[PDB]
Amino acid sequence: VEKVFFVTSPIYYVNAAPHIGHVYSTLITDVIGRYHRVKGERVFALTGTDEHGQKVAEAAKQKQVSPYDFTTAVAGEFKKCFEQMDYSIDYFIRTTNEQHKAVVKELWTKLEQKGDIYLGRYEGWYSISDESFLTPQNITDGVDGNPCKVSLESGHVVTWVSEENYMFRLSAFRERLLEWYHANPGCIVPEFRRREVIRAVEKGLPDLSVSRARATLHNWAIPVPGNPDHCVYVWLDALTNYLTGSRLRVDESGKEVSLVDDFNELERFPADVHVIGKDILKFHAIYWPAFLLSAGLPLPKKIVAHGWWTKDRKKGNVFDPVEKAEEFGYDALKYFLLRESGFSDDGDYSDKNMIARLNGELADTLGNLVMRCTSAKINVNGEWPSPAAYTEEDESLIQLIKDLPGTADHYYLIPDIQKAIIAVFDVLRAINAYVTDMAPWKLVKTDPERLRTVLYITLEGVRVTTLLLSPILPRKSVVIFDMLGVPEVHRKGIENFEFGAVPPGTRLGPAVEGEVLFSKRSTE
Ligand code: MET
Repeated sequence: VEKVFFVTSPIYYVNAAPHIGHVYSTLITDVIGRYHRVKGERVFALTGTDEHGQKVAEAAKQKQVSPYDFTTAVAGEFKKCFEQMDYSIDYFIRTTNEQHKAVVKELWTKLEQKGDIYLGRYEGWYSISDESFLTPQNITDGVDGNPCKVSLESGHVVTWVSEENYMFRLSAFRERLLEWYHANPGCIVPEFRRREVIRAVEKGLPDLSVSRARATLHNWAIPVPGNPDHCVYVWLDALTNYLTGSRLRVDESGKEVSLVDDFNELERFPADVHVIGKDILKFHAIYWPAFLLSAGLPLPKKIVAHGWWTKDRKKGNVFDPVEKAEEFGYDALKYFLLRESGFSDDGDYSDKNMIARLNGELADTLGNLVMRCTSAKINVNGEWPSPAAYTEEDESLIQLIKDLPGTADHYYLIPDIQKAIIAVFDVLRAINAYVTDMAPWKLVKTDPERLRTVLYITLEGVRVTTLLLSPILPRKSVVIFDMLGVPEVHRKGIENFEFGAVPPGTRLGPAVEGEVLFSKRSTE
């Protein structure tokens, strides 16, 4: 059924400035979003900041500033960061928003009315930096430089907690979560993280503390309805951002104008894809579903958990994203982060490797190809020629180009953006090979009729590969299409995934004396 494609990033704690990693998480959200928009679908990509809680309040206290002023200042830093990265996110949500607060209270009330929240105690370990309850099996010894306990997850300092808290009956949802994981084998990606979650829930689930004593949080939280002494767990608050996002009417400015009663009215909920980091799996794959199940809400379709940490600066080389983007280009940096990093994440992010892939792939494979097929030397009429008869070699390359969109489509749907990039560049490599074999520079004179067929296939290969690379290189793809002189209408739509969609006779865009699409960086 047609609904709005809803893709989300996590909302980041605002205890410290934005850094790489927030950027990576949001980039993944932005690319998935962008790709569905080139497919012609309706999209709503969501991002933002997690502003309540003990972690954030104690960061604000440690800088001698009011939480109100602090959450706002850092929230601003994130927005500026994401503006300057040239994303295309539809809305930036803050948990301090008053409509957000309303949704949390509605969601809470439903959980309670369902008979799934009881007054209890939590006596156990807690990681303030992760806002995470941990069992004794998940802690160990470590340093402050004093002897203390630390979380096995993150290595952050853990503390004992003994509070009367409101408890959520998570243990009641073990069997339904297990049905869900199995009946929908694609709900968690990558597959090995799906197996991790299933093992965790198979071992058993305790109930979860969903409130905290107000003293503990420095009164920087959403109050529990019907009990001002308590505050809603920062994570239940935080996870509710997705439901709140799905219910906000937003204007062209990006300001929210209205909170609708029923999520169905905007056709966004539930999320089609939640992009998260490996460090926040349990909240999304265990807790969030259980809350949704309790309240009677539809579950998300997919949670993709990438190989990075969502939130530790220390981690993995020192790497400012805006500084790099000015050093290497924004599109190029995004390409590199997406190409280099898989799910297990064994990535080499050195300037050596960054230069290798820029020079090698972007310049020599893609850049090269675009200049060859638009050169006054080769393309003397500066147009899309009409092709003659196709040789078997021609047809071998045409087939690859024809098959590319189906293959790239599947990868983006996984989603595995790395694999989709590899698939497109595999075709780009083939096109270069074809072009070397055919030596069109010689054909201009030898055989003009042959050059037409070869030039046409090259142009159409370059077009289609660029369409599929457009969620990754949004600014450069526009330049490419301008050089090829592709009409705007043909720059999106599944219709334009088809080989031959730009007709012969189309005129190439005008050249400039100085322009180069990707400039090779100093050899070091
Ligand atoms: C609902 S996603 C919340 C993520 C968490 N606040 C973090 O920054 O890691």
